[PDB]
Amino acid sequence: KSGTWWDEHLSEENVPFIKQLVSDEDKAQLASKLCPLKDEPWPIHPWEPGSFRVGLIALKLGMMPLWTKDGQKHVVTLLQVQDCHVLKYTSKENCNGKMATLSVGGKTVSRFRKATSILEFYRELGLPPKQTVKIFNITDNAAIKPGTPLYAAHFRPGQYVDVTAKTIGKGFQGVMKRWGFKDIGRVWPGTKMPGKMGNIYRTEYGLKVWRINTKHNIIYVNGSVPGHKNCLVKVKDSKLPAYKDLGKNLPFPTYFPDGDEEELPEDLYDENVCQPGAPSITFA
Amino acid sequence: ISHGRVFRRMGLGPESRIHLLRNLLTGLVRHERIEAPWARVDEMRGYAEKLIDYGKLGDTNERAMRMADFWLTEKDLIPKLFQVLAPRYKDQTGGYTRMLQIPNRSLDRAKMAVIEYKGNCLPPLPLPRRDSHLTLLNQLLQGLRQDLRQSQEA
Amino acid sequence: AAPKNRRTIEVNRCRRRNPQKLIKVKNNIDVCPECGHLKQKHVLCAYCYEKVCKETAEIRRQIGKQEGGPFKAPTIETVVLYTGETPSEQDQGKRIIERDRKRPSWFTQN
Amino acid sequence: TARGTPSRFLASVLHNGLGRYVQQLQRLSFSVSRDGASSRGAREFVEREVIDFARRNPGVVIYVNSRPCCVPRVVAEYLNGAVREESIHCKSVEEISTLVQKLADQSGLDVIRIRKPFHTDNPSIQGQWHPFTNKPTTFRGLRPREVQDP
RNA sequence: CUAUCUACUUUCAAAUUCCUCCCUGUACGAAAGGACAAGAGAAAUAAGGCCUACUUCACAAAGCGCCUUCCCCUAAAUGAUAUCAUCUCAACUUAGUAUUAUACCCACACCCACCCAAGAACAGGGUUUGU
RNA sequence: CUCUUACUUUUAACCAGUGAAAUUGACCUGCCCGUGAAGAGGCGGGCAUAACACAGCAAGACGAGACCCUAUGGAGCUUU
RNA sequence: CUGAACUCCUCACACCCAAUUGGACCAAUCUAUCACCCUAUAGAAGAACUAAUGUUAGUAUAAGUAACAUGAAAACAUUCUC
RNA sequence: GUAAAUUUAACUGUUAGUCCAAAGAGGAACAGCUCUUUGGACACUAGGAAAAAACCUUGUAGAGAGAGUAAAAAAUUUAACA
Ligand SMILES: [K+]
Ligand SMILES: [K+]
Ligand SMILES: [K+]
Ligand SMILES: [K+]
Ligand SMILES: [Mg+2]
Ligand SMILES: [Mg+2]
Ligand SMILES: [Mg+2]
Ligand SMILES: [Mg+2]
Ligand SMILES: [Mg+2]
Ligand SMILES: [Mg+2]
Ligand SMILES: [Mg+2]
Ligand SMILES: [Mg+2]
Ligand SMILES: [Mg+2]
Ligand SMILES: [Mg+2]
Ligand SMILES: [Mg+2]
Ligand SMILES: [Zn+2]
Repeated sequence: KSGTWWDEHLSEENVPFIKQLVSDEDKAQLASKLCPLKDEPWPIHPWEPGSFRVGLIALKLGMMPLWTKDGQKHVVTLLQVQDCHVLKYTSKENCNGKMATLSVGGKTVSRFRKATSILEFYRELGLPPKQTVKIFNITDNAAIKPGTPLYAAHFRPGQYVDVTAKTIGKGFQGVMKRWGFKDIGRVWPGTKMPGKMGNIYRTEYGLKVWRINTKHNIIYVNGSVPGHKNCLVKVKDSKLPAYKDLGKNLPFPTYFPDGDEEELPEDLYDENVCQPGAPSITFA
Repeated sequence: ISHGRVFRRMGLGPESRIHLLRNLLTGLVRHERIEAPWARVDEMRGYAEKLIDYGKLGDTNERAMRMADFWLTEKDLIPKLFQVLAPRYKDQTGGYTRMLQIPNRSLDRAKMAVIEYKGNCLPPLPLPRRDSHLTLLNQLLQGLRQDLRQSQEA
Repeated sequence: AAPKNRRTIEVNRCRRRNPQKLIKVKNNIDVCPECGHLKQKHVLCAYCYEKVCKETAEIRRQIGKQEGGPFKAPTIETVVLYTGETPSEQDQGKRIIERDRKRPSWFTQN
Repeated sequence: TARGTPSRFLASVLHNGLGRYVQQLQRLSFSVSRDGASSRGAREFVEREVIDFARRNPGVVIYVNSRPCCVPRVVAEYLNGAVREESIHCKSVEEISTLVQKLADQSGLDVIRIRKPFHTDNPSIQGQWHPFTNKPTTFRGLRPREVQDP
């Protein structure tokens, strides 16, 4: 009748043992999904105009200055992909939408703080539970087998991405900070008044990928993204019309490092990015 | 908005806050176990831990003596810090103090805590104790651990 | 602004008796193994804590007599010795506090 | 109320009148003062009217109790257990005669709102209407837009 | 306003504008004159966010700083009443906007305790360091 | 002030103790248009609508909140 | 065809106009005489209250709201901060 | 055709006019405006006209789970042969 938590009744001897046991299985569960292309992968189709591939969940590490060969400075946000896997596939008919949906999971989290139903879902999939789960609308040719790991090299330098996350929560704020403000007998619905500010989902559209770090799975994206550092963000191909149909040269349906290709360099750069070890630039 | 605001607002302001903590820290050093409002004990616990670190520098150290002089209002405690408390924890790298919540005090129902310097002479506090290893759940987990040893050995 | 109308008892009961206003049942209460009294899981037992404080107060009163004045904190460790006990080799060169009582079972000599 | 009071349906006691008519009034109890202006009418009623009423209604037992009282009353009891007390205080003989005969003809059921001015246990002779009463049947009971030989 | 009542406290994100260059001395223009979109850069404003640096500051908040900002708003042809003609409150055909959008959101134990970039309370996130 | 930002204290909000007042026809207290209506929560037409705390807001309800003439009335004060 | 408190129908019939007037009745109270579980005939009068910007008392609403209060530890000795 | 009228003896209260139709006299051949006259309605009911003092129907005294009625629903789309 009373409440309980995982180690409430464990002894001093069994708390370290159980902590190890559940940590070793997680490491072995993530290492068993590192070769998706030899585990009966789903059909890999070529990219076609009008295709929509999946995105990924990344953690916001922070911001860094970046310089271009034209001598301009650019501030970028480092987005690191941590334990990102495909979790579920839904076809067009069952999804109640025009496009099929691919569910993707983010950072690995403790199994001791998750609902039983969620714990049962991950048990079947064979993956540690995730912190955030997002839905991406895909075409039928972009379907990826649930359990496939997603990496930062899924995006390439020169590409644009929309980034969605919850904004920094400012709590109950006044009109001046919330709205920047210092007679029909009623207030209209939607009137700007004091209330809870921030802590809502926002999207930053058309942020170019300056650089990719394959070793640490970090995406260097232009400008800033909503939310605090170490928050989980949803990264997706830019929906802006100018950036339509530029996925012809991007990994489709996704990037499989297991696949037969020359291993990518530690860092992938955009043509205009000044690399750290390059000579000092001159404008002549 | 108080994002990343580590310190609490107490007393009549910044200077009053330090003096309130200093008085609590002075009482802890003399008595080695005091009881006060939970938030104030929690706020003072960090200073209690760091004070022991300055005591480990030694009385000869000028900066350490200046710290003890300010934080210890009763000067007879300063010798106790360098010569009693600091040597007591010479082996430990931290965790000098233990803080436990005690029942709300009668008058204002304030959340209360007891904080002490580990290793004092006073009678031991009724510390919370984890369940016995011999319990049914722990015995099932002990058997599981033993089997994982045999499997690992093989 | 003054109230436009008197609030009816019907309306006031809905406000006063709303679940949000009702005292929540506590599920963290438990029985203390040592004394058998009730305690909350995250809080020290009130009965057991008072027992420790009572003995601690007597010891502190004994410490006061030995010091015999303010600003006389000793520069050596202190050891409490109950009737029928003698200083240990480890507990040598330390201030000795003598309690006219048998050592409590919960208080274990170290 | 109508909303503030009770109601019932038109009814009889033991289907009275179906086989034979039974007078539901069975007992009348009169309290009359020997002295008392308010009992003058009741005293006169007992002298010249009660005996003739008693003979007319042999089924009713009439108890006349002469005792000191300020308010003379007649208590009427019916076969269904109903008890109806009325006051004859300062009423003339004619008024008392009217009230007593009125009690004799009542059934003893509660004098409250009667929902319907009619009651029948057999409302229909030809079958109560239902949604299929006036609907024709179709060959093989096929439904709208249903296909035979599926 | 010591605010009882009504109303309201996220219509979440399609953006406007001015200048310079370019198109181009091109289409048109007797000629002079001189496009329009298509784009390029630079500004500002508005909306939304953010802290790498600068600045007020310093576990953080902020602007004076930085980043992002997307679809579209009535003719043509043929041809009758009236055997020419006629864009048609004639019919057929084509074009045409409104409509529809896309994006975002989406799983549910313990909810005792602690922590929190979450927060008035409540709620929410983390605890696989419940020293 | 452009153009506001940060922090401290107080207030604030939450817990505990104590515990006022103005106000209050009743209330099961919605929106749009119409109705003299920019006089409608209560009327007409239409629309909307499971129930119920807490924190805000101040558009409305609701309240805190001079001047006029009139009465076969005064009082100062001014005198022609 | 629907559609009134108009009209008819069964029954009833003095029972919807302010002030005002006229004619009856009447709560309670007291008095005379009755009565005697609460009445009668009369005589009398401080004789009837949803309509008050009225008085007094009780209790609500606003509202458990506004507001109010005790520097710290301790052995309660004392010391410390201001 | 109707049933009221005058007089006598006593006595009380109401009376600061709104709208509709009609005829005038003033304003502006404005006002839900100024004045007079004729009639109607409104402080007596109900039905109808969207809600509805003033328009229409109807008068008004009860009960009915009967019936006949009264007033009572706005229309309209705008040429030509050579
Ligand atoms: K024509
Ligand atoms: K600032
Ligand atoms: K209105
Ligand atoms: K208001
Ligand atoms: Mg926040
Ligand atoms: Mg304070
Ligand atoms: Mg801004
Ligand atoms: Mg600015
Ligand atoms: Mg200002
Ligand atoms: Mg309180
Ligand atoms: Mg009639
Ligand atoms: Mg009187
Ligand atoms: Mg209030
Ligand atoms: Mg207050
Ligand atoms: Mg104060
Ligand atoms: Zn105990």
